[PDB]
Amino acid sequence: MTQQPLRGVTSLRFNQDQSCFCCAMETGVRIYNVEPLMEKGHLDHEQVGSMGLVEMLHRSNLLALVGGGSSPKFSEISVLIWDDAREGKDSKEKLVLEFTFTKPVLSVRMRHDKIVIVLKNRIYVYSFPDNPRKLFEFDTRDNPKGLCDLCPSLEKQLLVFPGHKCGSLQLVDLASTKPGTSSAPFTINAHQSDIACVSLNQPGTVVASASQKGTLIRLFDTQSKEKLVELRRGTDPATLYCINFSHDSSFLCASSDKGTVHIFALKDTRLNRRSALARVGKVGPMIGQYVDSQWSLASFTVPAESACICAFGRNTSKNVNSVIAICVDGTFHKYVFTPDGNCNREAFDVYLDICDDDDF
Amino acid sequence: HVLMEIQLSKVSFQHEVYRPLSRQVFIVQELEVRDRLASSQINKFLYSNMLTIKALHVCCLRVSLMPLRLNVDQDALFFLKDFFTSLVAGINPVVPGREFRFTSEVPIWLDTFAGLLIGLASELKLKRLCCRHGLLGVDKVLGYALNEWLQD
Repeated sequence: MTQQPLRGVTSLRFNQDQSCFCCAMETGVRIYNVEPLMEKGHLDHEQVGSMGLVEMLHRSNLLALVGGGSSPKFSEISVLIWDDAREGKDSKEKLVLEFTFTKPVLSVRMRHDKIVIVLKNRIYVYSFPDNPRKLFEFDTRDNPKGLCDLCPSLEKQLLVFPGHKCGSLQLVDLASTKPGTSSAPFTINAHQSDIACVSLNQPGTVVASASQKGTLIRLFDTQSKEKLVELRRGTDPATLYCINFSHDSSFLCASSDKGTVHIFALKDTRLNRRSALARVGKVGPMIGQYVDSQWSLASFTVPAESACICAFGRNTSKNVNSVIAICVDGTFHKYVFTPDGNCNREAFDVYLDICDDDDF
Repeated sequence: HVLMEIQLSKVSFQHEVYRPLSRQVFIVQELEVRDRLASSQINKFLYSNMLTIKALHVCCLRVSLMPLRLNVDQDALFFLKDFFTSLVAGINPVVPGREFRFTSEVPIWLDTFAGLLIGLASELKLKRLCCRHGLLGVDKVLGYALNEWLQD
């Protein structure tokens, strides 16, 4: 049963610096600034039809578009590049490039010099925007969610996706890889079940991942491959929708099908809650892994039936950090949190009911 | 007398077809200006192709983004100017001597505006006059004169 898209939202994505988000819909595409929450432009159904995927390149005029939903103008096997800064009387003049594949596109990732196209069992990497050429192609395990993350750093060209072994990650340095050569992806055995979420931090020094069990989030150093931390979202299984780092890598947020967004401290891990059993010192040989688990510093609730992406906002002050949740039901949630674990709603809006203020 | 081939294939000027009032779409499937000046042989001058130069409504325009539009190196590009002079000599009365978005919408592969084209004979760019409204039926030249542009 494909859940009918709540309010017609088919996909949600933050841009690379989490400062904008894009919304693919049954009625086209919408682009929002996160702080302040404001519509920055849309593509209507008359321009693009129903859309399955949208990815924005940073804060530029370049969008990668994949047709999908109930009434698409474009194929689910084509990635179209829209250039919104092009003057043209016809919407077709803003379509600057097309990448066509033999299977449906499940995710697109962009950075300043590259576009990455994810199919169910293959990942393609091209140079972008100028004179696009295929640089690399990678085989994957069954990747039906298009799971891939691409480091946005100028200094590191790290790609991460699900590896061939169940619950493994493959990491590829695209700068160290000669074009047309297989630089061997290095493998991290992150989980025992299939990967559900993966994210890199901004410098590409740390990878976070969660499996389909969604009880644990594991962080690894991307160079040494060592497990840095194991975070516990909950006791109970949960489908994670999103995991993201803060810009400074001090925190990690995680959204799930429990209607909860969890916040973890990564830099000062003492801010994370620990099980009370960790204070009842080492009574017996079998409780060791539950005692060392770090629980969320803070958490807040969102509508439980609404899938949501989560990210960090801009630091408003020296000790107050913000987390945004964008939900497929059209709701925007902003929470402020502090190192003592207080977490309070700062803003709530219905981002789909934000019209362009054609009044000023 | 002159010989200068010009073609306009499948110009589906379905005036008042619908665009609500007199869509009158030029919808020019091909507007290749085959020749001008003294040259009768076809050489691609411009204003499948779908060059809806005058796709209208009620007030609009467009362009077909052909790979090369203005290849003016044949005989005299001002030979059509002297043709217009002989026209006003023959046609004694010559009076004409939403937002438009009247784009030129073609990455012009070019090769007095005619003098500069002759001297230069890619080399120009499409205006992309989104909602410019620089034209007013007599102010088309005014809208063309907006800002400045040059390339190569």
